[PDB]
Amino acid sequence: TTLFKDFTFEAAHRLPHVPEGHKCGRLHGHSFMVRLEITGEVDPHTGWIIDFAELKAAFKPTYERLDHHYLNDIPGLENPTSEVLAKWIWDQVKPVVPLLSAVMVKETCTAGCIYRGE
Amino acid sequence: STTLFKDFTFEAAHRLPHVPEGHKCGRLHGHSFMVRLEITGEVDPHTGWIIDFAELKAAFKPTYERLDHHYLNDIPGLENPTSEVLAKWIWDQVKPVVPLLSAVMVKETCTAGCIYRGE
Amino acid sequence: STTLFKDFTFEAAHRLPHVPEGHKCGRLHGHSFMVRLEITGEVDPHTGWIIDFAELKAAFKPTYERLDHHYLNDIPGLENPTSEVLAKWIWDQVKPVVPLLSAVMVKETCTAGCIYRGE
Amino acid sequence: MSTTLFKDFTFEAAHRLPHVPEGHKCGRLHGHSFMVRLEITGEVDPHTGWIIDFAELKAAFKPTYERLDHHYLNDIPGLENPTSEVLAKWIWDQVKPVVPLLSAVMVKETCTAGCIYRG
Amino acid sequence: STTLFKDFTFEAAHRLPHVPEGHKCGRLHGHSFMVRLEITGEVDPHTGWIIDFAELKAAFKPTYERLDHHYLNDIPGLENPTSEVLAKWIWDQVKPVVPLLSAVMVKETCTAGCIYRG
Amino acid sequence: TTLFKDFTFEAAHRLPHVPEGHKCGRLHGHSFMVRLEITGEVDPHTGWIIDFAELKAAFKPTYERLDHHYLNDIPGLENPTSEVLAKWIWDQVKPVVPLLSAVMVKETCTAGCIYRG
Ligand SMILES: [Zn+2]
Ligand SMILES: [Zn+2]
Ligand SMILES: [Zn+2]
Ligand SMILES: [Zn+2]
Ligand SMILES: [Zn+2]
Ligand SMILES: [Zn+2]
Repeated sequence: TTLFKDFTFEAAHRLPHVPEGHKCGRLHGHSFMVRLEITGEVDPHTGWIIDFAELKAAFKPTYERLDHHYLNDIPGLENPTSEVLAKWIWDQVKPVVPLLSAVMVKETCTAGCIYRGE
Repeated sequence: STTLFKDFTFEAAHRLPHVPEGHKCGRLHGHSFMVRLEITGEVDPHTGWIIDFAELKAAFKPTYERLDHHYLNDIPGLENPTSEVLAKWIWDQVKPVVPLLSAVMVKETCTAGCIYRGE
Repeated sequence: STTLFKDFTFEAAHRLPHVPEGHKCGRLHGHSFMVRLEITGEVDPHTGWIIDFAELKAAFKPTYERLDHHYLNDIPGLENPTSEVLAKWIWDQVKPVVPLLSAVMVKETCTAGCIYRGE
Repeated sequence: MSTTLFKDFTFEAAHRLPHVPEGHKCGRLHGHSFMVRLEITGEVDPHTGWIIDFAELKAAFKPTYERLDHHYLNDIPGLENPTSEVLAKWIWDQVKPVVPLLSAVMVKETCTAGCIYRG
Repeated sequence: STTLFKDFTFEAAHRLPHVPEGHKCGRLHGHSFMVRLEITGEVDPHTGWIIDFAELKAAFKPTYERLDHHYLNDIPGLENPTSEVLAKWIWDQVKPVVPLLSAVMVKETCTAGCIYRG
Repeated sequence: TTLFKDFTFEAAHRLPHVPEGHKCGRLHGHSFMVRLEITGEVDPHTGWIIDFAELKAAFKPTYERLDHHYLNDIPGLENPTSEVLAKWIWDQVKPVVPLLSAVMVKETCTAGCIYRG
């Protein structure tokens, strides 16, 4: 059994290692989506792995740093690609949500990335 | 491998009986639930599919109609109708009539869900 | 003219008391209700908006909390909690605090809803 | 008239709001996947069966689209206060001269928040 | 006023016969069409609605079944099956059976549609 | 680490081997969605597995054959089910994008197929 919860955040970023003309090298932004996936045993009394409210509360500090912010200013996100961001979120969240099994980030509606700790 | 999926939505009430005193989910409420039935297997050389979606619909229909426009807590097995219990419950009803079923996902909201895989 | 809109979703149970005896909507059930609040007015040349989304949210919050994770039929005025009655009821609750309110949309499902404009 | 055609475009951009109080999160540098709906109202041509060709709407909007997409809005003349409202009006002022039948511009900063400008 | 609406999707093929040679829309293709029917009228104080969605569905069903899993150009009146032509045709089929019909919207794609008010 | 990109195309098709009168046997169409998934090592400098634009560029010829077309006329798609289409897309794209790890095709909003080689 796997549980997941989606969050949207509104942020700016730019990619520093792309060619001079490359549109993503310009200052821009996205309505980012991030899905946190957790895997574990469901408790027979509560009937869940954990409460969505506790997941929200555990993610909030990391969420607050991402939302309505410029990502490049955050340590670790100097090259804030989808891939880099997905792993960065794992690194922030995994220590406080041990059951975390994947982080998906969507940069746009049609484009995204899934990281699992590999 | 090849996997096929079909999504269904149903409109239902429920309440969580085993949450702390104030918890909002402990009150009588409801959701537009989404369920995805995932099936895995060999695709037939002639039909070009694993199963006919109409077979899947027909097999799921009795379970679907018990869930849709209903109060889930009245259904035996769903006395604690969390997304996790519900996904397993749907698996337990559907697996016997859809042997190739490989997962059941339920979403209570647009942003929150559960996947169950028979383990 | 310029119109601003903001969507909220709430998770609630309801049942319709005045449908024929077998009607599925007469059963206790629920929805992920979406409400859109429309605001029509002059754009302030300093702020560059008609109203801050954050202020609209703050103004709506009390009404939102009465609806979300609740059973609608127990709320005074929502004894017949159709989309149309709900849209008017929301208007009546919100208009005093949001005088520029120009419409309330309520969607019960992804494919079904109504719009009230104050008449 | 009777018939209104519309076409949606999405662009990825940064902005910040200069005239919000110090704390306000929209005053910080951020961004959105902006959506813009262009609405055209006019007589449907008996021969083509349309009001306008979407290809011509694309080409007429392209120069304005390219200025918005993957850009920082505040650097664009006229968008020093790049609210939804200001943006929708600004788009209207750029596009209306090249698309005379333009009847409305909608911009959504998020999937739940936007506005409509009608001239 | 109060306006009610209901959305349906149908899966159909079409092609546009009066576009220049080579135009992609002149080729045989298809869409997941979406049609919204809007109804405007007084809310009945007993039912608390303008009409039952079931009455609307049943009124539209015959037209829906002509459109769904069909090739539109073979339908009389849809020889030039643009969004605009299709919306008006639907209106012309449905208005006699749904007198309170106030608008028909058709979307060919997620990003493109039209609204007809006869 | 897995990267994905979605594309939509507007196409007609019909299923030739379904029973008499079956709706899917009639000429019809869909707004098809296709998701290309690629799995691989992220480069330490670029910070990606590949540029979305190279993937877009690699799929374009195949995309061009699918979009605003009748699928049955394309060799390999004479029985254009979701399952057949997903495998066909994989066979076109895999040789050009060797890190490709899955292809999902959604025929409708609520129905689709995932193929993994
Ligand atoms: Zn970007
Ligand atoms: Zn619930
Ligand atoms: Zn209901
Ligand atoms: Zn903003
Ligand atoms: Zn078309
Ligand atoms: Zn089909």
